[PDB]
Amino acid sequence: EELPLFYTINLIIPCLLISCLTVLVFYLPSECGEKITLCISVLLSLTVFLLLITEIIPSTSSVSPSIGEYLLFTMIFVTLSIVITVFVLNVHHRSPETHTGGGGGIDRIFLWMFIIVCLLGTVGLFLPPWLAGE
Repeated sequence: EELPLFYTINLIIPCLLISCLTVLVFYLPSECGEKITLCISVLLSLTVFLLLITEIIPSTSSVSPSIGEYLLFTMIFVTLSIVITVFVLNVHHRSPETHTGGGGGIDRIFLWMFIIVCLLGTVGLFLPPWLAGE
């Protein structure tokens, strides 16, 4: 009763700032400790925007919240991401197929994925008419 399309515009704005942010430090990591620095940064914002939503009270029902499904999906996604991204970069025991000539387009494709889920995920969640059935 007060969460129009705008709610998505205000949630998508930060979704990118926090997304690209993580990729930034991963692109040009000056210090080896910058990793943890970014992790804590996202937490502050995540907890900052979170409380805000609890102030407007978008849903005062018993259970089954509104954004509760979104904030959870993102937190869960970004979570497993930092886990795999850390391992994949921690060591490479196995490979997809290539062996020689590596380490060049992994950076460009890396950030390309984070943004690929941000848009795709958002759209797919909206469940448009063009992708509804026909």
